[PDB]
Order: sequence, then C-alpha cells, then structure tokens
Amino acid sequence: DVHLVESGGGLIQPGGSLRLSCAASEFIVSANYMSWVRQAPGEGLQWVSVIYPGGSTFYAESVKGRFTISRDNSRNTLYLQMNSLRAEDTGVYYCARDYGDFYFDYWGQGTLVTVS
Amino acid sequence: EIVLTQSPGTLSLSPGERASLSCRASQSLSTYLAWYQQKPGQAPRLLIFGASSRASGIPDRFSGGGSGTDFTLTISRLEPEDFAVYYCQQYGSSPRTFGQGTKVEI
Amino acid sequence: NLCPFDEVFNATRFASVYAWNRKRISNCVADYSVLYPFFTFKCYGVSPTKLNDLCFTNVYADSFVIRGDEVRQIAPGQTGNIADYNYKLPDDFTGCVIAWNSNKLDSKVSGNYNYLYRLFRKSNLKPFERDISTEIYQAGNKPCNGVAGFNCYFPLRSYSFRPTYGVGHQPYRVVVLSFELLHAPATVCG
Repeated sequence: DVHLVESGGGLIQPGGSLRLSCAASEFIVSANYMSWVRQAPGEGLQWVSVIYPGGSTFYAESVKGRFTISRDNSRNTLYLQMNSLRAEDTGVYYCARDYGDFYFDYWGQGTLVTVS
Repeated sequence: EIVLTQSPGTLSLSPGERASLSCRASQSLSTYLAWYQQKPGQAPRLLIFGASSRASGIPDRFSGGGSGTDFTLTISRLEPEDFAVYYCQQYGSSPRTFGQGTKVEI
Repeated sequence: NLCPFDEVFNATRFASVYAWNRKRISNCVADYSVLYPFFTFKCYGVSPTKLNDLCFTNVYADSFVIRGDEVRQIAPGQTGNIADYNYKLPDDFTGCVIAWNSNKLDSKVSGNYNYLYRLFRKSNLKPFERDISTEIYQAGNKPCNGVAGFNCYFPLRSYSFRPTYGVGHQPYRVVVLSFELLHAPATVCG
C-alpha cells in the first residue's frame, strides 16, 4: 500500500487558481520529505517544491510567491495551491517521496493541469 | 543550477546485450547523482542513487558508475522492458536539476 | 590573563554538527587579536571592530564541521537541514560566526566518514538545542522495532569528504561565539 494518488488537476484559465491533492497510503506525510515535480508535455522533469518534516518549505525560482505547498496530517494529504497560473505551468504534476532532500524514491501516477 | 547534459540524444540498440548512457555536469557533483527511468505514459521510476547504488526492486542488469562531472549508466542485457527514457538528476546543489533525457529505441 | 580561544579554534579533532561541542568561557580577558588565512567573519548585533573593547559576562564557543554550501545556514532566521535539525541560531542572536575551509585537515583520499549530520527529524530544533539520540526514524505506519528497513531509516547521515571534491562540498570548520550579558557582575573583559 505504498501508493500515492493525485487529484485536482484540470483546465484553468490563466491567472486562475487550482489546488492539487496527493493522498498517501503507508506514508506519514508529516514525517516525510514530500516533493512536487512537474513535467511539461514532451519535456524534461522540473522540481517545483519540497516540504520538510519539520515544516520548512522551498520552491523553484520560477514558482515562488505564487505556489504554496502544505500538508494536512489528519487525512494524510499533501496539498499544492497554485495561484496566478501562467501558460508555462501546463503539464503533468507528480507528488514524490524525496529521500531527505536528495532523490525521489516513489512517484504518484500524476495528474494533468492545462492552463487554457 | 548545475546543467546536466546527456551526450546521446537517442540510442538505438537491438534487444541483445549492451547499453551506455552518459551524463555530464558543468561543475562537479561528487557522486550526488541519480538515474530514473520513465516508461512512456507512466511515472518515473528510481533506478540508481548515489551514482553507484541500486534501489529496491530494480534487477542486477542496471549498473552505474561515475564521480566528479562524468557519470555513466550501463545495462548488462537489454531486455525489451528497458526500452524507455532515462533521466539523470543531481542533488549536490539547489535546486535539483534534471537532464534533457535519453530515449532508447530498437 | 588569556581566554582559552587557542583550544577552541586550533582544535585537532572537531565534532559533528549533530553533537556540537559547547565550551563555556569566563574569568579571563578576552582578546580577539588572535583572530588575525582565508576565513569568513560575520558578527550579528555587535560591532566587530571593537570586540576587544567590549565587556560581557559569558562567552559560549560552539564548534562544528559542515559543508561549504551550509555555512550560510548558520545565521539568524535561516531555514535548511543544518538549521532545522542540527543547529539553530535564535532570531535575536548577539554574537559572531567564524568559518574557515579545512580541506587540509578534515579530508582524506579514502573519504572521511567521522562527521555525521541529522537528516531525519520529526520536529524542528529550538535555538541552542542539542539532539544526541540515534533512534530509528518512523517514516510509515509500520514499526521500526529497532530494525532499519523500509520506511525506517537511521537519522544520522555521514558526510563524504574527499580532497578532489569541489569547494562547496569541502569541509568547513565553524566556530560560533555567543555573548551573554547578565545582571550578575560580568567577568569577561577585554
């Protein structure tokens, strides 16, 4: 039951806001380094954000001030709130278990966000 | 951001026994590099971490070795399941930059 | 009268950042003329030009070894692995940080694994809190049971220190001085 399931992706007009959810099984999000990594269609991977177990958050230089990563321990979910979405944010987003702040051991199935 | 360039854009081998993928860094990473494999229409799967250490479940056919700027990923026998895209990621500095990706064909 | 800064700065073997070495200094004239190679000198809340002519109660010298990329984390209001889970400065920190490259001493060709840092920690660290425990971290619902398997890892990760590595990954010896002024009669007077 190591599965990570993502939801919340969909079509959004630019400048709109969308919230992504990552529901985790057999992983304690509060006790793990969680990451959001996105892939543009037919392009390379690009790390978006990371949240530490202690609560510290870091973001990629292209997404700070508009993307916020959060966690809810009660439903063991990892949330990503993206506001003022630009057209270059389109792609498939993945929630990943980052071993420390080094590498992503596990990946979710990914969900597609299309900015118009 | 350390730029990770993969020398062969595409690599076309028969399903026999050879493969070699090279990742080069602008400045040194010191065995702080990881290799992932993305099958088409699927999430990336971790294969190698620390530039020489396998993870759980990936067979013995996958191996990797490198230090400094040049890193290599080799496959012993190229079974049909290994024909996919491979990415090299670094963790030496912030942020975690990925390569352009190398796609293996038949 | 001489304050024992010679033992602090010119120590042969320093300790890991997860168990950082604290030394108390009192009842001696503190003269910073001794601090005269290529090093970083950042003083927070005090004027570094007249530390010699400044008379306070206690000096706390905290010494630890970290990577070059983590030297910036030893500062007030900084967030990162070292700051959160190894060693945290408070917001109102009256003191100075002295860090110098030590590739000649703390690196060997085989690799130096005597230095370790805490990677996995559930909560953050309060300022000047020392975490010495080495209990296995629980990253999932399954018990670690004292065994280090899936979702249960050792919290301490070793550093990889080699001479051929870059400047960012080279070992840096960091000594942070915390100056405390008390209502009791001070006894550290330059």
